[PDB]
Amino acid sequence: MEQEKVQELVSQMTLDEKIAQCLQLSPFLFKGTNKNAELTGPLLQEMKLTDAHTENAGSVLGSSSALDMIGIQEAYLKTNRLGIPLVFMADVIHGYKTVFPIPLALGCSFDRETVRVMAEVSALEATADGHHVTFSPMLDLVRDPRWGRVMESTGEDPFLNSELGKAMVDGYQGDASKLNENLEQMAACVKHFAAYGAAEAGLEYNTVNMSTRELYQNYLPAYNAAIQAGAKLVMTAFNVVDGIPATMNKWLNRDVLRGEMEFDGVLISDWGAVAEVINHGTARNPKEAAQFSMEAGVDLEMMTTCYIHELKGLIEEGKLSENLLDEAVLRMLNLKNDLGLFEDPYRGLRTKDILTDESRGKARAAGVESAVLLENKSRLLPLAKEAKIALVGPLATSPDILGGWNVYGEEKDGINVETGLREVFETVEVVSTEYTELSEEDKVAVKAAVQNMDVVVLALGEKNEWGGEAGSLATIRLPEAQYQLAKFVQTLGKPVVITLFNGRPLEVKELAESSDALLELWFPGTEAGRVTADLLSGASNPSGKLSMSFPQTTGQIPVYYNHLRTGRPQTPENKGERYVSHYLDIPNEPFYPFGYGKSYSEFELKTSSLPKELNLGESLHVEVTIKNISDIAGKEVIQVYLQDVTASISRPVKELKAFEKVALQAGEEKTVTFELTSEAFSFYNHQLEKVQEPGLHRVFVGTSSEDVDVFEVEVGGYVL
Amino acid sequence: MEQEKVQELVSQMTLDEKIAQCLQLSPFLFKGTNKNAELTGPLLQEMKLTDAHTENAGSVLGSSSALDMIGIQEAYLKTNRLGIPLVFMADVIHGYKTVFPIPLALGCSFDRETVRVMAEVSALEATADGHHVTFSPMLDLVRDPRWGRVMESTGEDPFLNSELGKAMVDGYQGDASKLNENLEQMAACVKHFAAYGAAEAGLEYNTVNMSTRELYQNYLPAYNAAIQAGAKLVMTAFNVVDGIPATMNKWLNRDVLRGEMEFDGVLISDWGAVAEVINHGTARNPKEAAQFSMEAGVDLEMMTTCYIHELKGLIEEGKLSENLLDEAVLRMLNLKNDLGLFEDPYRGLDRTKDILTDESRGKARAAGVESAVLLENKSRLLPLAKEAKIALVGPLATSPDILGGWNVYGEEKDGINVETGLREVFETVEVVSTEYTELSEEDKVAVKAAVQNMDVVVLALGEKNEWGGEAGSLATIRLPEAQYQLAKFVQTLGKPVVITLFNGRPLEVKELAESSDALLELWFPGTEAGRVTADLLSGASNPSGKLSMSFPQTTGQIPVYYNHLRTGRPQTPENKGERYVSHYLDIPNEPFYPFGYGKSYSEFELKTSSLPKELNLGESLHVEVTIKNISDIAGKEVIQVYLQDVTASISRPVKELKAFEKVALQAGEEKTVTFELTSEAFSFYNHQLEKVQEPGLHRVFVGTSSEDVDVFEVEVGGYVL
Ligand SMILES: OC[C@H]1O[C@@H](O)[C@H](O)[C@@H](O)[C@@H]1O
Ligand SMILES: OC[C@H]1O[C@@H](O)[C@H](O)[C@@H](O)[C@@H]1O
Ligand SMILES: OC[C@H]1O[C@@H](O)[C@H](O)[C@@H](O)[C@@H]1O
Ligand SMILES: [Mg+2]
Ligand SMILES: [Mg+2]
Repeated sequence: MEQEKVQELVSQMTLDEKIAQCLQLSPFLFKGTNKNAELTGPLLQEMKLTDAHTENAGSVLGSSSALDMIGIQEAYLKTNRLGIPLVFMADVIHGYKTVFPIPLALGCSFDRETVRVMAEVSALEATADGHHVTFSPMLDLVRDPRWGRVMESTGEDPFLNSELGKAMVDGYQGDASKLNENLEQMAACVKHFAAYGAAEAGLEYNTVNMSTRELYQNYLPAYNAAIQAGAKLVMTAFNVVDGIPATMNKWLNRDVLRGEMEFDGVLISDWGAVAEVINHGTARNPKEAAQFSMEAGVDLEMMTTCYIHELKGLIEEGKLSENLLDEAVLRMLNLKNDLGLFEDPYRGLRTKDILTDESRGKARAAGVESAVLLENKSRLLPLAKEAKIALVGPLATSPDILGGWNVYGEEKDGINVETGLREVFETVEVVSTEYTELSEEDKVAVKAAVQNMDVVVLALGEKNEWGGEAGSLATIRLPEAQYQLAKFVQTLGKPVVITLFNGRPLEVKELAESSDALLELWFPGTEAGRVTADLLSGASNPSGKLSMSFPQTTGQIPVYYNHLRTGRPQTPENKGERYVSHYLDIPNEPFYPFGYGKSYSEFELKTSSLPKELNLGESLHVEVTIKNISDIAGKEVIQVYLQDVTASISRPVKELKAFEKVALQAGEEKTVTFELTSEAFSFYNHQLEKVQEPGLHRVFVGTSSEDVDVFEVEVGGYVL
Repeated sequence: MEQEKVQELVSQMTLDEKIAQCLQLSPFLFKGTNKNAELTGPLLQEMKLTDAHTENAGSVLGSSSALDMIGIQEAYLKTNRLGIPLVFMADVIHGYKTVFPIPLALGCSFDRETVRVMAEVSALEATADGHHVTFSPMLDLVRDPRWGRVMESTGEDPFLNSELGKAMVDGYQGDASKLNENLEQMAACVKHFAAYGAAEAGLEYNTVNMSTRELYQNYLPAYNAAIQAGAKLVMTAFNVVDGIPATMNKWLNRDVLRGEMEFDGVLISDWGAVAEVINHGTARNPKEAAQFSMEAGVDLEMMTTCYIHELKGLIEEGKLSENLLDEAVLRMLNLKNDLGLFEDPYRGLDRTKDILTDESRGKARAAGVESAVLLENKSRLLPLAKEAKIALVGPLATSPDILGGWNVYGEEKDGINVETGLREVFETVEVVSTEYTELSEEDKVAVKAAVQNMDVVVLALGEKNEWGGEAGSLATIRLPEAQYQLAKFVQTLGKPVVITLFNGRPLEVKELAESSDALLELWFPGTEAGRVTADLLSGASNPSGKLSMSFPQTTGQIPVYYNHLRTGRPQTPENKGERYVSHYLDIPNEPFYPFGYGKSYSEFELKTSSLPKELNLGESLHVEVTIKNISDIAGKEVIQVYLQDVTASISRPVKELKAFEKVALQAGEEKTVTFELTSEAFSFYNHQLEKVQEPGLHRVFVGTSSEDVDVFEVEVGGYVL
């Protein structure tokens, strides 16, 4: 419908209707719900909610199905005074029913299109089940793998996360101006604003602190790219940002989000994050929490009642302008409009779209794009279809391969490693073991299965509940039984491939040392076993690269490729000296660096002549010719980094600024060109200006952060 | 001499002498030294230095003795156009020749007098050997025990570090206006400005980053307290502060240090820190390093030559005002003047008499017994009867490496090891010494034999000092693994076990506490370690130290500290076991041992007098504490008072230490102490960098650690005093 009819709706709304429009609730607090009606009475009492509240609530979160939504919406509209329909939101994080690889794994794809297709298939399926908005992408920069939520990020690089973030928004929303028409597309909600992934010591919900310059330089960019790409909503974060809970942080949400980033959509609190400003000790009670959160431009409170119980009194007492509320309601109604709910409150409600063969194939291709081959000694992999396999370990038969933040996908639809492998390989013998134990009986069985076979596939992993939200690990290791199992299997004299399943970087040196190959599958989602089989057999050729550094040990954290030089860099020419930046007990380098990944193919790259000089404001075009010098078809991820050698601020040794995954047949050669605009050469200075300084830059072209050729360019002269 | 002549001296110096005055060199680069003269020619040449340079250099660091100094100063004065003497600086960090406990152990003393005595003794001995300045106190807040340099700090509390830092300055300098009169006193140099201990991942020299509010709230106070207490010098830090190396950080050094902190003394670069801004990538060459460093107000370049090879060109070309140079030189000459070096360039110099005396040694012992921390003592194993038969086993049994890191002048041959220490007090001791990093089958047979005979094991475990200090970073804060196996083995021998731990950082000690009956943390006590150990074990001294740094559950809990924020989902005893709260799946949130924790052989009872329920803004809270030793044994308790601001415009720490006093109490004896928490103690830096006091609720915690406390509420409001 048209904007004046919206604007009118705000004017026609009572104060209480407006307040309640600023409330989001779980599906089973509404009448009409097809599930959990036995939780409804106790919780409605606990939250002190009325029919008046629930009949005028803005939004539902976490409906279980199309029937739940239809049911809640049909009933809500029966008794809603103005017929303002409900907006329905869900966690569609890396798939709805067809589960794709976890987002950290998607990061390792280095493949924008894989990311977009994931998001599109997710939207197609979720819209089919009645949801209007997904709480995705998660755009928190992560340098600390203790934190469970690293599984949700695409890793430690702001540029990669910004690029994959846009791919996700594009995937979920298509053309955002047509969301009222493209009812297979849905609204994306960027989270968590801001800097949540810098949680101190990897401890969930823990303190975050960085200078404002680092916030802008490294922590803000991906949120901003997703916003500029059209993301419809933003969610606040649980953490303090410079002492102040993001949720009630006026500078962050008014000056930065709405001011500088020009975001004019709905800001939704994370779960109870409004009431929780009370725990953080920046509000004395719900009245202050509501006041401060509303001043900050938080439009929709998720599952708490500070607003519904306090906004009226604050407005009536003059402590809070009713203009702020009206602005909030307006943003709510606009989102409903943009979604086309005023014409179809059921947004086209499609079962035939859910869990298709086509989608499953796509999730599988996503899996094979995302896995990272870390070791492959003496060409153990790929295996011949007739290698006799002993498949052992806790991930041999576990159905837990879909990953964390899988709210809707079902393990019964998933394909386990045993099933995947039996499809491909004639002889497979399987000994399954527990996640956290290694019994004598186990060892006897393993020995018996390995004696018979020619290769061990040693499938190790985390349970997914050891990560995700409030899944913090102080020590980033598998249970010790898994390392002992790898130590044991290794003594059996047969070649060993470790298929690792997990949601975070782990200490994997003892795994790499005890095996001939190491394949990092993360959690591939619904087609895990097949993803695994194809890669093992060579039907697919591994092509993923690490989007997050694998530390030598827990105590190296944080370690990350784009680091400062320090005043005493360890060089190769001073290594061994005492007074340089180093540790007594481990290398400075991570066990595996950012951008690292092996292939069954072999490539060579060639960078065309670059200019020696460039003007300020001018783009650097980088041309790369790549050839597959092997007999095997494969993909390579070309990466381009830049360093600013000297600057008014100490600048990272390398920053990723472009990348492209290139598919190549045997013998085949392609050419790609990259534009590094002058923005790539820019940075925030001590005064928070985005600036470009004349001076020397190094450009690195290669296939990891360490496998690169270096070139120099002098920037100066005039500005374009 | 008169300010007026100092002034004149500046007008009378050439440009080249003015520049050289801002250079600091090792002794063996000067004519007249009596050690290492064979390094002089190669190094003078590598640094491109000339007679003109060295003959006019401002300063020496690291002279080896009184004779070194006298030789060098004699030669320099003979050839120096205007007779401007050298100022001689050294690292006198926790003692000169009488080695005292490492500063982290001194922090555990929670004892201001102990710290001042340490410094006074240090100053006595060092002035005796010709040194004018000490590069001490080290006032870097630490939360990361991976970092080697935690040994040099007094811990994770800004208030403790501020208090003790003042005590150090007082001890070294006494009356800072009389340093030209009191020649057994010396100039202190606060370091490292600023925030160097926050190095990322405990990696040496590594990136530091925090919001400016946190800089002010937690990282700056101790530097400021020492400066306000009259520290004569300040040294820059190696790290970036908000992206910019501290040494060329104009805001940090001109605006904060000289502006807000009113510091008008000599600002000395850390070692090579001026040239190293080039490595940090904020200066293209020595010319830029020198310019940016002089703009930032660095007066004295330690052992690099940017200023020396570049200041002239910068000044000549108009890139840099000569007035800055004049200002730097004036501060250099003022310091020399304050040290009385224009009247007496040899600063009172035969004083061997004063070095390593018996009285000083007792002082260091007392410091050691003040600083050790008793962590476990199950069923009163300690103190031991003098007739107890002791199996003394481990790498610290006989190691002479007990003086600690940052001991540049102390000699292990004067130190007392644990064996010698114990043989003085206990009649029966059998000793099985083992290596730091190994445990052989042969060792185990030998340990088994010694333990079967004796009544108790004194299992002495520890770090080499080289595993800490500068560029001694450990990713994993653990002893070598052989030592944990030795503890584990020894526990199976059926006899009671005390572990005497010697180290320079918090370590993972849960396996040590679990494998023994008592655990005594000695850190590195210094020259008298053996005796410090014996007196505490035997009960001639009663342990009384408290932890000034949290001991983590495991390496990956780092950073963990008592003065932490609540978060939005604090783990409470009511929500325990719930999934969605701030917690780890694999460890507790609490450190294994918390700040302010320490056991005693005595036992104490505290009661806080009634506190007002309400307070005006600007008003002090007087806190009166009656403490009673209720046991038969004489001892000290450390009373501790913390404050929390329950609600504020910034999320505030759940607790902050605001006062403390160590109280000596004879058996049965009772005392009353009172503390004033001024309104500054209720104040904090707000998002706009204002120090503010906000009306509202506080909690006051009175007790004997950060966790053993009674809690009281006070409402602040109304009007302002
Ligand atoms: O599921 C609702 C929301 O729950 C919160 O606890 C998480 O922080 C969000 O990422 C999530 O979207
Ligand atoms: O030195 C760089 C600095 O610039 C100053 O102008 C600001 O106050 C600081 O907060 C920032 O860290
Ligand atoms: O000895 C001169 C100086 O050496 C530097 O490496 C240290 O950082 C200082 O703390 C010390 O004072
Ligand atoms: Mg530059
Ligand atoms: Mg308050």
